[PDB]
Amino acid sequence: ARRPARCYRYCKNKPYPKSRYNRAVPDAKIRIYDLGRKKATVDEFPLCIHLVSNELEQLSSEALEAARICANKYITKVSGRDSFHLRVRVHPFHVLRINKMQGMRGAWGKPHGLAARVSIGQIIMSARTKDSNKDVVIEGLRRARYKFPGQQKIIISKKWGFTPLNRDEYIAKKTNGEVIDDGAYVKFLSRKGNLEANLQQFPNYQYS
Amino acid sequence: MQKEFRTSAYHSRFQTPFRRRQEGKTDYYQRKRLVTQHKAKYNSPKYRLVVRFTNKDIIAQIVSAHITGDVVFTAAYAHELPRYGIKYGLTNWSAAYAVGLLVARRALQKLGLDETYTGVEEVEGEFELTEAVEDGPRPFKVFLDIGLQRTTTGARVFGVLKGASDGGLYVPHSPNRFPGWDIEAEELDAELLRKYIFGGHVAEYMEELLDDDEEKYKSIFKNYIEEEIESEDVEEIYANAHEAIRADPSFKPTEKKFTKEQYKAESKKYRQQKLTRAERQAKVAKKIAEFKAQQE
Amino acid sequence: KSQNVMRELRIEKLVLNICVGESGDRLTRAAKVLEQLSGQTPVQSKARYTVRTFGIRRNEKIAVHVTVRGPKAEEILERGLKVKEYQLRSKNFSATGNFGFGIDEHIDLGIKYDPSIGIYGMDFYVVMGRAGARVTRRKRARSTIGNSHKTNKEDTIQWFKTRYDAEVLDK
Amino acid sequence: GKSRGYRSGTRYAFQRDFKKHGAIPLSTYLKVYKVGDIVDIKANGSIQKGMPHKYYHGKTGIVYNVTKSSVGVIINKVVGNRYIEKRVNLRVEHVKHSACRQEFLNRVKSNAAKKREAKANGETVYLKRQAAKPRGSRIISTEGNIPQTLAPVAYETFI
Amino acid sequence: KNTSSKKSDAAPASADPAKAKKK
RNA sequence: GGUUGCGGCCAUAUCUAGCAGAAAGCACCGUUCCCCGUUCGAUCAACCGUAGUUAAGCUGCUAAGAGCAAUACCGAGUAGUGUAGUGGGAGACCAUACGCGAAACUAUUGUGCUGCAAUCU
RNA sequence: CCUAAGGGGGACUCAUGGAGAACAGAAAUCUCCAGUAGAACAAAAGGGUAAAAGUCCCCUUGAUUUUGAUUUUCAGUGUGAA
RNA sequence: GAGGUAAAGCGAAUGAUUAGAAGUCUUGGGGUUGAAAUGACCUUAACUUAUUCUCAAACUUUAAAUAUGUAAGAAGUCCUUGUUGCUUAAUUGAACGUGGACAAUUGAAUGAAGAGCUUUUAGUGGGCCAUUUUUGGUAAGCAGAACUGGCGAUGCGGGAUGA
Ligand SMILES: [Mg+2]
Ligand SMILES: [Mg+2]
Ligand SMILES: [Mg+2]
Ligand SMILES: [Mg+2]
Ligand SMILES: [Mg+2]
Ligand SMILES: [Mg+2]
Ligand SMILES: [Mg+2]
Ligand SMILES: [Mg+2]
Ligand SMILES: [Mg+2]
Ligand SMILES: [Mg+2]
Ligand SMILES: [Mg+2]
Ligand SMILES: [Mg+2]
Ligand SMILES: [Mg+2]
Ligand SMILES: [Mg+2]
Ligand SMILES: [Mg+2]
Ligand SMILES: [Mg+2]
Ligand SMILES: [Mg+2]
Ligand SMILES: [Mg+2]
Ligand SMILES: [Mg+2]
Ligand SMILES: [Mg+2]
Ligand SMILES: [Mg+2]
Ligand SMILES: [Mg+2]
Ligand SMILES: [Mg+2]
Ligand SMILES: [Mg+2]
Ligand SMILES: [Mg+2]
Ligand SMILES: [Mg+2]
Ligand SMILES: [Mg+2]
Ligand SMILES: [Mg+2]
Ligand SMILES: [Mg+2]
Ligand SMILES: [Mg+2]
Ligand SMILES: [Mg+2]
Ligand SMILES: [Mg+2]
Ligand SMILES: [Mg+2]
Ligand SMILES: [Mg+2]
Ligand SMILES: [Mg+2]
Ligand SMILES: [Mg+2]
Ligand SMILES: [Mg+2]
Ligand SMILES: [Mg+2]
Ligand SMILES: [Mg+2]
Ligand SMILES: [Mg+2]
Ligand SMILES: [Mg+2]
Ligand SMILES: [Mg+2]
Ligand SMILES: [Mg+2]
Ligand SMILES: [Mg+2]
Ligand SMILES: [Mg+2]
Ligand SMILES: [Mg+2]
Ligand SMILES: [Mg+2]
Ligand SMILES: [Mg+2]
Ligand SMILES: [Mg+2]
Ligand SMILES: [Mg+2]
Ligand SMILES: [Mg+2]
Ligand SMILES: [Mg+2]
Ligand SMILES: [Mg+2]
Ligand SMILES: [Mg+2]
Ligand SMILES: [Mg+2]
Ligand SMILES: [Mg+2]
Ligand SMILES: [Mg+2]
Ligand SMILES: [Mg+2]
Repeated sequence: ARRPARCYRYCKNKPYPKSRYNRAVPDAKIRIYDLGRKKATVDEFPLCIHLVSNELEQLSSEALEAARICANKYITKVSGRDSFHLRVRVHPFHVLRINKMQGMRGAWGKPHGLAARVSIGQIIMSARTKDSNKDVVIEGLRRARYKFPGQQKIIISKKWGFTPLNRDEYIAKKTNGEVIDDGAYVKFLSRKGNLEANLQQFPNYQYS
Repeated sequence: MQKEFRTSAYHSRFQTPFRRRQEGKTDYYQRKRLVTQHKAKYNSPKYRLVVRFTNKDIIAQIVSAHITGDVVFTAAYAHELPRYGIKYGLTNWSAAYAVGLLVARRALQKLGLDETYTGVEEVEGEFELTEAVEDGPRPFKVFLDIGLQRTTTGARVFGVLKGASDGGLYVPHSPNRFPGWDIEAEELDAELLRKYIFGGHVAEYMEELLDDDEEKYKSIFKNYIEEEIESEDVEEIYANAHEAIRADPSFKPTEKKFTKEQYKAESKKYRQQKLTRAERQAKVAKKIAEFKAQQE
Repeated sequence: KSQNVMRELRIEKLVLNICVGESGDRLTRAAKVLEQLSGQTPVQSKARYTVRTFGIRRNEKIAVHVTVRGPKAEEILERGLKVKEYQLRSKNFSATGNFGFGIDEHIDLGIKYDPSIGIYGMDFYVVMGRAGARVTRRKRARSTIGNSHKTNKEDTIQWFKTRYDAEVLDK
Repeated sequence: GKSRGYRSGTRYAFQRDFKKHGAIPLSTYLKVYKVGDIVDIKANGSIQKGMPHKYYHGKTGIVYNVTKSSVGVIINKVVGNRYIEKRVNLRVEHVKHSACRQEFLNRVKSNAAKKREAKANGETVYLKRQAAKPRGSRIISTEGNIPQTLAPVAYETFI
Repeated sequence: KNTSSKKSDAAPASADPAKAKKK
């Protein structure tokens, strides 16, 4: 049925997504991209760890699902199901084609599967958790690394959770009343726009 | 729960129309068709008879268009008519005829085509076009620009049309939009058109209303009452005015009670002037501090 | 000044609709009723599309409606409010300051009954507006109406209650 | 099946500019073109009559004929190993005066003005244009600008 | 007599969206 | 300088919400015999300028306003790319050399200018 | 495929949403507001189009005559089309 | 001047796409079996609002590099006024002109075994390869395109050997 992944490792073709032009495309094997306690607030999980690609490469949806399952199982087994929030950061949108399923005449293939095209330095998986659960979460991703082809690095983020602010700028913006909760994420204060709405949204804003 | 429509992306992608189309004042389709000149006549301009009606005034201008903006050749307003003897009804169909005749005569005076191209000196209401003179310059050709105003048989713009044509200007036109055109029998009843030229409909309304409602006649026709002007002497008011218009069609500007600088200084006293950046920053700071009272 | 003369509410137009579901003689008799009430020739509306459930087809003449303005509109409006015994609901007023109601028999208005004509129900809608709405309806220099000059539900409700000594319910 | 029609591949070339669709500003119809004028060609997609072929979109040429609503422009097109003279009839909506004339015609005037002024002063002036030359010697003051020492920075990850 | 003129352009409609049953 | 008519460029002019507007102008406004057009003098047509009003239009000001426009020890000489090597690497790809060089982001500033004619406290 | 779905002129503004009106409901008709086109333009798609090129109305035959020049494909031949 | 590919974008249009949060009178359902009031409550699911992860050969505001059109003068610029059946309301213009002024820095660089022109005829009309761009295909010493340079048609030194 499915060929070995070595047949589709490299980005040789242009992106071939689902569209009005190809319709009989199967579904990706990965459907869930957020795991663990995804409803946790930003302040609960300060530590972020990324699995980063060191390859310009294609990762199949099957591999994404397998690595996701491996990491989730390990981390919930070792630290509990509520100790982390895992996010898969690459979505397989590129359709691979198969020909045989005569010869080279009329060889345009049929949709066969899905793969995500990743670049060098692109984040594949991100895990926000507490500091004390560092060694656990790292060991979960290192196992997940085995399900992928190519080279990946486990990098501890400088930032607070999934925010774009460093772990010091977040604390500064937190004690200054510039951050409010938004469920699993936060909203930051803007010095542009309607002044009244901005003031209403951030009552604890120590203005200078 | 419906989606809010007026998003920031809606404003970002909005393409504003031409400034004078968004004002709803210029029909640029008709303007393009009127103004554009044959490219092999190069710099010879097309001349427009701009005819505009306000609630109180009739404006008739002869205009040619250029890249830096339109340039007025001559202009006749309805408020110039009191100089010629017409003081009331400055928006009649007949006032429109008088303004058209005045602008035609004034333009011909400016050009020097007075003795040549006198026009229709004996207005009998017959349809007629200004014919060129043999062995001489062609009559000043002008095209009618009625703007956004609807084309109806009997409209006031065609009073200015007929006046300008009778004033010696060559303006190509047809008579099926004049008052008095029988659409069923496609011929012009020139008697009714001549009636309309000399205020006949207004005089007939005066006569018909006077014996049917004296109080309404007293309110509608006040100025006539204090001038003791009846219907029977309406015609002379135009006929003399015609003559006077032909005697001296030159433009006489109103003597100004104040100088340009005095007018500018007087107007400059009102109308608020924009706040400095520091002032509005202080306003913002005050609004932030004054928002502190509703912390609950 | 909120107490300005030109801010006076007054009726813009009254539109009378009879949406008989079919075409032919019945629609003709509804048009006869409308021409009788208003004294003006009404206009027939065609179906925009076909619905089998309602038994109508596209471009089949379904409804008939007429627009009346001036004193006759006022007379017809109070004649119809008499049938409603001067008691509407708060739900009868739109957010744009217009209101409407629907009678069920056209002989209750005070016109002669004919066995050939029969009885038709009728739909009444009144378009409210202050002076200066011509800005939004004229050809040249069309613009919009300022917020204070706009007609809304509360002003129309208060004006109707004041001018007719009627009650506006809300059940 | 191959397709090779008149306006093939002009999906973006013949598009109006973003937020610039609709009516034509009337300076386009007020410009005056004379035989010998240099004009840029840019097809307006909203006027389909007198429209240039996709080859002439973006080309510049000489006016040779003036008609009621159009000008004839001479273009030299490469056909193999030589040029062929092409004569294209274009409505003035697809035409604009070339701005290369106004720079050279001003330099002619400036040279004429400079020549007479040096002639007026009984001196000489050189009118040939020059390419940019290497710069001369110079002295760098260090009051307030004492050199600051930089070093290459170590590698860091910011994710 | 007089009849309403088609201000709209949905010539090949013959039905309309949003008109969904069970709604 | 304001206003009107006609404009050029075609949002620094648009959009939302408030407030203000002397003079003139513009406007709403009053009426239906007449030309004319309507289911409807609402639009369009005509008459009066007479009975009223700046309420609206229009104009100006206000807004850590949206949008738009402009600028830059902003990001960033980053991404990309022309050219080169018997460079590295199993490969994917990467570094270097001589050149060219973004977009987003960030911050700040601005919010119509102007031509012809007429008119005005 | 089309005597209009060609040509001219005029008036109007589409898809859609909200708030309202007897029977009437998710869908009948009427009203106002919003509405940069999110519709429609014979047909496949792309481009183009808003006081229009879209919808409706009025009048029409320029879908006519004589032949040259030019653009595309190009050999700078033909044919088609413009 | 033209361009719409690389890059970039999606809290910008179109299309695809992960996750919560706060709200609404068509909530889509379950329970409280509320005596029944559709009027609350617990819940999931819809939408709306401000956010969030990720994308496009047949998406796009923006937008390169390389490549591309035209110009850089004496056949030029300016002044005056001759011709016409064309054009203008014209004594206005259009085109072609008479007469006059501007002299070698006569209007960028670099090169130029000089530039331009004509006639006639051979062979060929199976191609292939390398770098880079690139399509189908799992790939191919496979098949097919773009630009250039080569082999073919070519010996000589190197790569042992090899178009
Ligand atoms: Mg491929
Ligand atoms: Mg799988
Ligand atoms: Mg690995
Ligand atoms: Mg018109
Ligand atoms: Mg039925
Ligand atoms: Mg095919
Ligand atoms: Mg093809
Ligand atoms: Mg373009
Ligand atoms: Mg055609
Ligand atoms: Mg052509
Ligand atoms: Mg010299
Ligand atoms: Mg249709
Ligand atoms: Mg000033
Ligand atoms: Mg614009
Ligand atoms: Mg006043
Ligand atoms: Mg009226
Ligand atoms: Mg009128
Ligand atoms: Mg006002
Ligand atoms: Mg006011
Ligand atoms: Mg701003
Ligand atoms: Mg802003
Ligand atoms: Mg490179
Ligand atoms: Mg070596
Ligand atoms: Mg470099
Ligand atoms: Mg058509
Ligand atoms: Mg037609
Ligand atoms: Mg037509
Ligand atoms: Mg039209
Ligand atoms: Mg034919
Ligand atoms: Mg062929
Ligand atoms: Mg040929
Ligand atoms: Mg040929
Ligand atoms: Mg041919
Ligand atoms: Mg041919
Ligand atoms: Mg392309
Ligand atoms: Mg790309
Ligand atoms: Mg890309
Ligand atoms: Mg971008
Ligand atoms: Mg339940
Ligand atoms: Mg002369
Ligand atoms: Mg000479
Ligand atoms: Mg140079
Ligand atoms: Mg030869
Ligand atoms: Mg030969
Ligand atoms: Mg040969
Ligand atoms: Mg041969
Ligand atoms: Mg041979
Ligand atoms: Mg072979
Ligand atoms: Mg052979
Ligand atoms: Mg290489
Ligand atoms: Mg190389
Ligand atoms: Mg090959
Ligand atoms: Mg080679
Ligand atoms: Mg051989
Ligand atoms: Mg060799
Ligand atoms: Mg050797
Ligand atoms: Mg060798
Ligand atoms: Mg070897």
